[PDB]
Amino acid sequence: ASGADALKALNKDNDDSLEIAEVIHAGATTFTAINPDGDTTLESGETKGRLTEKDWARANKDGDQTLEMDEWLKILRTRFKRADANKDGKLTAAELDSKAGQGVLVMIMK
Amino acid sequence: ASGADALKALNKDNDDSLEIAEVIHAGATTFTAINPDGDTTLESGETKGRLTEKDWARANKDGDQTLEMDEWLKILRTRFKRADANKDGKLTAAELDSKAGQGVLVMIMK
Ligand SMILES: [Dy+3]
Ligand SMILES: [Dy+3]
Ligand SMILES: [Dy+3]
Ligand SMILES: [Dy+3]
Ligand SMILES: [Dy+3]
Ligand SMILES: [Dy+3]
Ligand SMILES: [Dy+3]
Repeated sequence: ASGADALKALNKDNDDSLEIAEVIHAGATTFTAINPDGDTTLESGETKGRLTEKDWARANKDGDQTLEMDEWLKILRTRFKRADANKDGKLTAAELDSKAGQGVLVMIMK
Repeated sequence: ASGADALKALNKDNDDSLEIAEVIHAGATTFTAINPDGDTTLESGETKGRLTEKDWARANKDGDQTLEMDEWLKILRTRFKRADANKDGKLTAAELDSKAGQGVLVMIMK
C-alpha cells in the first residue's frame, strides 16, 4: 500500500496528514487484522514482513514469545518518529512513501 | 471490585491468576470503554480516579494532552509489575486486592 492509500482509508479529519493518534489507532486495528489464530497475541510467524528480529529484541522485554498490543504499538511509535522527517508530528504522503514511511505503512494497513 | 470478583469476571476461578497478555487485552478494551466522546484519545477528564498526574508525566512523552492506547498500556504494564510483589509474572487474587493491585483493577475494568 502507498501513502495516498493510507490517507484515503485512515484520515478522517480535514487535513492531508496522519497524526500520532490516527496512526496508533490504525496500528491497533491492524494488530487484530493480522492475528488470525483467535488469541490476543502476535507470534513471530504472524509478524513476518512487518517486523524484524531487532524490533522484537527492542520491544518484547517480558521474556515471552508473544507481542501484546502495547509492544506492537511501541514499535509503531518509534517508526512514526523515524518517518516524520520534518519533526512536525504529522506524516504526509511524501513521508509515508519514503523508506522509513514504508515501515509505518506495514503496521497501519493489513 | 475485589481480586476474586475480577478473576470471576474474566472467567477464572478464585485461586487462579492473571498474566500479562490477559491484562493488556483487558486494558485495551477498558481504554475504549472509558472513552465516550468518539475520539481515540483519553483526556485527563476521562482518567480521573484511575491515573495520577505523575502517571501522565511518565507515560505521555509526546507533548500533547492526550493518552493514546500505547501510553495507557505503558502505565498498566508498570502497575502490573508493582502489584506483582513476588515478580513471578502472575497476579493472584491477594495481589489484586493490595493497594497496588487496585491500580491494575481500575485499568482492566470500567
Ligand atoms: Dy489527520
Ligand atoms: Dy496470534
Ligand atoms: Dy511480550
Ligand atoms: Dy511531517
Ligand atoms: Dy476522549
Ligand atoms: Dy500522547
Ligand atoms: Dy505474583
